[PDB]
Amino acid sequence: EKIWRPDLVLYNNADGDFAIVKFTKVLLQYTGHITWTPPAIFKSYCEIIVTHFPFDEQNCSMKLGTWTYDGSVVAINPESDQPDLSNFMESGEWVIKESRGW
Amino acid sequence: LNEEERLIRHLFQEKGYNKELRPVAHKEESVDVALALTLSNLISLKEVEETLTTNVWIEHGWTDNRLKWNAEEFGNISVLRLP
Amino acid sequence: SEHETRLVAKLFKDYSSVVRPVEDHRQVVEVTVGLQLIQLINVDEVNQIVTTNVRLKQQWVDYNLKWNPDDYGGVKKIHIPS
Amino acid sequence: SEHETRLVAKLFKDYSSVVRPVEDHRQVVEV
Amino acid sequence: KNEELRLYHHLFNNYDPGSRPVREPEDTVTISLKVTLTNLISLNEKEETLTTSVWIGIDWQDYRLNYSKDDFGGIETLRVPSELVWLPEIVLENNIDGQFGVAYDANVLVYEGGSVTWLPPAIYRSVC
Ligand SMILES: *[C@@H]1O[C@H](CO)[C@@H](O[C@@H]2O[C@H](CO)[C@@H](O)[C@H](O)[C@H]2NC(C)=O)[C@H](O)[C@H]1NC(C)=O
Ligand SMILES: *[C@H]1O[C@H](CO)[C@@H](O)[C@H](O)[C@H]1NC(C)=O
Ligand SMILES: CC(=O)OCC[N+](C)(C)C
Repeated sequence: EKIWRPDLVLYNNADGDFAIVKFTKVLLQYTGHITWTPPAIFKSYCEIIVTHFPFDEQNCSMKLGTWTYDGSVVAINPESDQPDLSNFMESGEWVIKESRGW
Repeated sequence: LNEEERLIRHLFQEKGYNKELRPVAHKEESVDVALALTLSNLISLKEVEETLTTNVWIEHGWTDNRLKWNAEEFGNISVLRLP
Repeated sequence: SEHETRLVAKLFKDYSSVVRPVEDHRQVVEVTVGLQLIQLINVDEVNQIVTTNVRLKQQWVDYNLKWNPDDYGGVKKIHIPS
Repeated sequence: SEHETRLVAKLFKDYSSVVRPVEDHRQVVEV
Repeated sequence: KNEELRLYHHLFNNYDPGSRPVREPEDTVTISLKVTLTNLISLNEKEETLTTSVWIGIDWQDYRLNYSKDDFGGIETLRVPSELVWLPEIVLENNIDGQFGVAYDANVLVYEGGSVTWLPPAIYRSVC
C-alpha cells in the first residue's frame, strides 16, 4: 500500500472486484526490482454457447489492463505466452484443453 | 458545554489517559467486569445449518478509577457519554 | 474557495465532536427527526421482518459551528463530513 | 533487524506513491 | 528529477479537496456526464433488480489545478488518486442494495488548462 503500483483492472468483471483488493507484501531487491504477487477471485463474464451441452466446449477470457495509464506512460508485457498452470488444482467438471495470453 | 469540554480535557489530556492499559494500580490485579444479557428478539433457528440468530444487548459494567472526578468542581456533571 | 478553506480551518481548530454542541451543559440539544420511506423492499412473514429503504433526516443547531458570512466572502453554507 | 529498520526509514522519508516511478517523465514504466 | 513530482507539488501543496472549484460561492460547477454500458449482467425478476456493468465518465474544470505543459517539460496529463481532488460525488439514487458509489476508485486524469476527467467502473444493482 505504501508504493506506486500499476492499476490492473479486469475489464470483463461480471459481479466481483474490478481490481486487486488483497494487498499482500511486495518483494523489493536492492536494484529496485519489485515483484508483487497478489491473489484474487476473478468473477469474469463468458459467453456460454450451450449448443453441444453437456458435450460442450467453452472459451472463457480474462481481459486485464491498466485502467488510467495508456501505453505511452505504462507498458504491460506478458511474462509468458501461456498462463501458469503449474499449481493448478484439477477440476472434477472441466478439462482445460488450451490456454494462451495475447 | 464549557464544563464537559473542560472535564474531558482534564480526564484525558491533562492526566494522560492511556486506553491500552487496564484500569489497575498494579499488573497483578484483575479488573472486575460484570455482564448481563437482554434478549431483544430471537430471530431464528435454522435446523439444516444448525445456527441460532439472535438480537441481544450486552450490559457491561466495570470500574476505571482514572475516570473519576468530583462533580461539584465541574458544574455538578455526574455522567459523561464518550465514544 | 479560499474563504471556505479558511472558514473550515477556523471552525475545527479547537472543536470537539465528543461534547454536545450547545453553550451550557445544562441545556438540551434539540433535534428534529424525519423519516422518508423510499421503498418497501420486502416483508418476511416467516421471520417477521420488514426491510425498507429510508432516508433519516436529522436537523440540529451546533453552537460552536457558527460564522459571519461577511468575514468569509459571503459563504453562507458548507458541506462537512459527518 | 536494525539495518532493515534504518533502510525502510530511509527509503520512505521523501517517497511519493502518486507519480510514476521513473527518473524522467518521458520514460515508460515496463510491467 | 521527475517533472511529475514538481507538477504534483505545484498543484497540490496548497489545495483543498473539500471546497468546490468556484471563484465565488454562488457560481455553479458544470459536470459533463457520460455513462458507457459494457454489459447488462441480468434482470432478476423475483427481486426486481437490474444488474449492470458501466463506466461513469465525468469531466469538469478545476481552475486550481490549471497548468501549462511548457512550464513542466511537456506533461499534458497527470494521473492522481481521486481522493486528492474535489469530486461532485455522483451516485446512483435508485440502487436497491445500498451501494451508491462506484466499484473501483480509479485515478483522475488532470489535463493542462485545469481539465479533470474521472472514468471509474461500476457494478450497479438498480430497482426495476
Ligand atoms: C490557466 O492559465 C492560463 C494562463 O497561463 C489561462 O489562459 C489565459 O486566458 C486568458 C483569458 O481568460 C488570457 O487573457 C490569457 O492570455 C491566457 N493566458 C495568459 C498567460 O494570459 C487559462 O484560462 C487558465 N485556465 C483556467 C483559469 O482554468
Ligand atoms: C454542585 O455545585 C453547584 C455550584 O456550587 C451547587 O449549586 C449545587 O447545589 C451542587 N450540587 C448539585 C447536586 O448540583
Ligand atoms: C482514463 C481512464 O480512466 O480510462 C478508463 C477506461 N479505459 C480503461 C477503457 C481506458
